[PDB]
Amino acid sequence: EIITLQLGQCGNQIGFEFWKQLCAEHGISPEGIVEEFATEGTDRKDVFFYQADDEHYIPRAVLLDLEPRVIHSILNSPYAKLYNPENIYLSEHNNWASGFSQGEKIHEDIFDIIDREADGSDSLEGFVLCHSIAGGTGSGLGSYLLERLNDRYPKKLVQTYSVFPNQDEMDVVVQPYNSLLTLKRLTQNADCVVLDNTALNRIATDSFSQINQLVSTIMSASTTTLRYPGYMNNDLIGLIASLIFLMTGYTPLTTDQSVASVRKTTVLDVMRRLLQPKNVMVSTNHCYIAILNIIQGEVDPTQVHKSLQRIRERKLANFIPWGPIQVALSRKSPYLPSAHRVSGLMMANHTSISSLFERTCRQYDKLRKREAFLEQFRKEDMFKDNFDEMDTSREIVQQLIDEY
Amino acid sequence: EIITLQLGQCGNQIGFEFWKQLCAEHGISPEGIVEEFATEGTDRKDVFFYQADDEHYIPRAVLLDLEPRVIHSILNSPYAKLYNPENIYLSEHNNWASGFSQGEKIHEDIFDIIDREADGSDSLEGFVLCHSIAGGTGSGLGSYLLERLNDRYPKKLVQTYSVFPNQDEMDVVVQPYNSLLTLKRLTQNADCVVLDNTALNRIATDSFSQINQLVSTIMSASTTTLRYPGYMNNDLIGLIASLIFLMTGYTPLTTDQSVASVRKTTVLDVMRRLLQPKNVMVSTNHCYIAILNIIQGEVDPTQVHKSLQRIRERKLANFIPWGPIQVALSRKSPYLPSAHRVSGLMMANHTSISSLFERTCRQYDKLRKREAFLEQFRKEDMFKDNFDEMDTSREIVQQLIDEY
Amino acid sequence: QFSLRVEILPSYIPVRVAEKILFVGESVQMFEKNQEDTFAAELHRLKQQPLFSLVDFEQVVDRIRSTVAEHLWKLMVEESDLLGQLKIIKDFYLLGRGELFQAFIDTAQHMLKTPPTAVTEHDVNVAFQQSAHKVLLDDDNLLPLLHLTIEYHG
Repeated sequence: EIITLQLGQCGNQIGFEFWKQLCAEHGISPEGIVEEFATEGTDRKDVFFYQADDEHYIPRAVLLDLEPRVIHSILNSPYAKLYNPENIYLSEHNNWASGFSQGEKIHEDIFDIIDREADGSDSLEGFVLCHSIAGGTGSGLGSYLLERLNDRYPKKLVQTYSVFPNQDEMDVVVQPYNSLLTLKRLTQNADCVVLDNTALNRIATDSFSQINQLVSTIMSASTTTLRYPGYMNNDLIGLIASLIFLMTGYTPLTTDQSVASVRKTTVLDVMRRLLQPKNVMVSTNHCYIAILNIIQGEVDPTQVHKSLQRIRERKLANFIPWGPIQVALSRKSPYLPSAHRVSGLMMANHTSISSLFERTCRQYDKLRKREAFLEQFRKEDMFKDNFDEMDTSREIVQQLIDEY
Repeated sequence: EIITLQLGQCGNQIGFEFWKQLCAEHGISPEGIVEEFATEGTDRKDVFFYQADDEHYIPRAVLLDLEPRVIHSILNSPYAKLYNPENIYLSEHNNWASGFSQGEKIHEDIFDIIDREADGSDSLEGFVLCHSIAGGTGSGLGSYLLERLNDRYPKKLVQTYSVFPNQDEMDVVVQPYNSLLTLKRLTQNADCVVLDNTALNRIATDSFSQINQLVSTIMSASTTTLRYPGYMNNDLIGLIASLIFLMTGYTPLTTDQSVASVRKTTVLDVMRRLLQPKNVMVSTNHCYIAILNIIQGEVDPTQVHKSLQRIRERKLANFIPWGPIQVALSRKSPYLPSAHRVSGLMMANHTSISSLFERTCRQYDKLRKREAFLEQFRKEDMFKDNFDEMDTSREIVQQLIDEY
Repeated sequence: QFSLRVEILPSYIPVRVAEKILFVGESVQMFEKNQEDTFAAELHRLKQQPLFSLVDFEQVVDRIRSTVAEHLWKLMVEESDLLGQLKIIKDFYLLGRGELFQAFIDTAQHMLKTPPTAVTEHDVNVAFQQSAHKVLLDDDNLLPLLHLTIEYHG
C-alpha cells in the first residue's frame, strides 16, 4: 500500500490526472463503481485504492492547498464524487517562508488525516509526494510535511515527483529561494523523480492537461509492476535498492492521432530509444549511475539478452569507473487498447543532473549578493531574525554537488 | 423496566425527541398503534413502554414543568396522543431556590404519579433523569426529586443526562449557583452522563431540534442492548458496574445528506474514532478511568481482538497507574435503514472532566466575593436565614475535585 | 435399534460399505415410486454376474445410499424444520436467551444453596415457569417441553 501527498496547484492537478489514469487502467468507474466486464478482475487494487462497503473504491489520496479554486474545480468534475471529502483539506482563507509557517500552524489536522489513512492499511510501504518546488504553496508545505513525516514515521519510504521551474523561460520571480530550500529538505529527508517544464514541453512539442497527462503516464508506468504482481520486483523497496536523484523517459509518448504509424516495435529498439538524451524528459565526462527499463507487452528474454549484448558492445552508454543495468518486465492492463506491440519506460540516475543545481545555485548566488525580494521573508518568524537557514541550505547543496 | 423524569424546557424536549427515536426504532405508530410489518416483532418493549388493553403502548414517562407553553406545544404535535395525560403534570401558575421551594410544595402529586407508574412494573431497575442544570426549573426540581427519591427508594438506580451551561458563550446569568447546587445533589444522591451545549454544538457544526436529536441518539444507543437482549450486558447494573461522572461520543453522527460518502467502515476505525477528544461530545497528565464501546451491526470478534491489540500497542490512550476497557456488541433494530455498515458508541470516565467544575467553581467564587444576584434567593425559605447550603455545596465540589 | 456384526462379516467386503448398508436400511425401518423397482433390477443383475466384482458392488450401493440420503435430507430440513429446532437448543441449552436466566437466577436462588431434597424438583419448575412469563414470553408451545432435572440421591 501507499499514500499520495499532493500540494499546490501543480500537485493537485498531477493527482487529478494520475487518478484518472489509474481508474482508466483498473476499470474503476468515475463514481467509484466497478464495471461489469471488470467484475472478475485479477489486478491488485489495494495498492492505490481501498474498497468501501458500498462496493465503491476510494483513493488513498489527500488534497492540500493554500487556495480553494483548484480543488473546487476538481469537485465540479465528473470524478468529483470519487475522492474522500474527509481527507480533502482547504485553507479557510507565493512564498516558502509563509508556506512553512502555515505548515507549523496546521500540523494537527493534516497529521490527523494522515494517521487515519495510515491505520487503514496493513502493509503500507512508503509515501508518494507530488508538488512543484517553485511556487510558495508546494515548496514550503512539502518541506514542512517531509520534515515532520521523516520525524514521525522513521520506517516508511518517501518518494516524490518534484517539478522544477523552467529556466530558458525566465515563472516564480522568487523561485531560487524556494527551489534551494526544497532541495535542502529533499536531500536531508527524502528517500528518493526530478521533473522540469522546459524539457517536458520540449518533448511534448517535438495545455497543462496534456503535460500532466504525460507525467501521470510516467508515474503509472513506474508503479505498474507493483500494481500488477509478477515474479521479480514485487515491491517499491526492490525498485529503490536497484538504483540508489533520478530522471525518466517513456518511449510510446504518442498522441491519440499519431497511431497511424504502427511501427514494428521490438524490445531492442525501445530499450535503445530510452537511452538518448532527447527522450530524457528533463533538460567533466559525466556518466551514469544506474539504469532501469520496465517493458510492457509481449517480451522474449532472448530478445532482451540480445539487445543488452548489442548495446554493451556498441558502448552507447558510459558508466562509473569505480563500480560495476536492469531490465524488468511487466504485463499491460487487460483493458486499455494495446496500440503498442511493446512499450518501454526508463528511470535512471546520471551524474549530469548535477548541472540543474549548479544553475539554481548560480541563480541564487546571483540574488543573495544584492538582497532581492527578502522583505516578505523577513515577515515570517522563521526568517524574522536572520537567514542562516539559507546559508546552511546553500552549503548543503554545494556539498551534494561536490559529492556528485 | 425503567422510568424517565424530565424537567424544565430542556428535559421536556429531550424526552419528546427521545421517545420519537424510540417509537421509530420499535415500530410504534405515533398514536401508539403497532404497524402491520412489526406485528411479529422480537424486540423487547417492556423496558421503555407498557402496552394497553387497546393494544396501544404508553411510555413510562412523566412530564414536569414550571411553565405550560412547552408541554402545550408537545400536545399539539402528531405524537400528542401517545403520552399518558394522567402522568403529565403542569404548574397551575429562573431560580434554584424557588424551584426547590415548589418541589417541597408539590411533593404529594408528583410522588403519587411516580408510585402509580412504579407499581405497574415487576422488575423496575432504575431511574432516568433528563434536565438542564442552569435554568431555575430543571436545577431545583431535579435537586428536590433526587433527594426525596434517594430517600424513598433506596434500592433503585438513578441515571441522569445533565446538560451543562455553555461557557465560551457568556445563558443563565445566575447559572453558577444553580450548577453548583445541582452538582452537590448529584454527588450526594446520583448513582450515575454529562452534557454541554458548547462542544455539542461544536460537533454539530463541524436548532434545538437537531442538537436534541443527537442527544436522543446517544441515549437510545446507550440503552440499545438493554432494549435488545443478547448474551452479555443484559442489565443496566451490568453497565454501571463495568465503569464506576461520564462523557460520551458517537461515530456515525452524520446528516441525512451526508450518506453520499459510504466509507468502508470497519470496527477498528470506529472504535479508534471513539477515542479522539474531538468526538467526545463534551468540551496534570489527566488520564482515563474506564472505557466502554457498544458496537452495532455485523461484527467479528476476531476483528475486535485485533483492533484492541493494535490500539494497546499504539498506546493512543493513558490509564491510571494504580489500577488495571470493554467492547460490547449489540444488534440494530430491524427497521431503520442500516446506512452504516458498523457503528460505534463510547461512554467513558476520564479525569479531565474535573476541569468542568474548576471552571464553575471559579465562576462561583468569582461571584460569592461580591454577593451578586442574591436578592431573589433570600426571598425563599431555604435561603431566608443564611446560605450555609452554598458553602457546604462548594466544599463538597472541592472535595470531589481533590478526589479526582 | 439395530447394530452391525464383524465376527461374521466376509473377508473381501470392506467395513466402509458395511457401514453404508447399516445406514441405508435403518433409515427405512425407522421411516416406516420409481426408486423401488429399478434398484431391484440392479440387484438381480449382479446375481447373473459369474464373478463378484467389488468395484461394481459399490456403484449400486452408493447410488442407493445417496438417493435415500437425498430423500432424508428433504424431510429432515424442509418438512421437519431443523433450523427452528436448533434455534431452540441454542437459546435454552447454550444460554442463548441469557435474559431469561438472570431473572430465573434472581428468583430461584435461596432454594438451591441448601442441599437438595425430594421436594426441590418441583420448587424450580414453577419458578422457571414464572420466569418465561416474567420476560413476556407467552408460548404454550415448547414451554412444557423444557423440564429441569434435579440429580438427587446419586
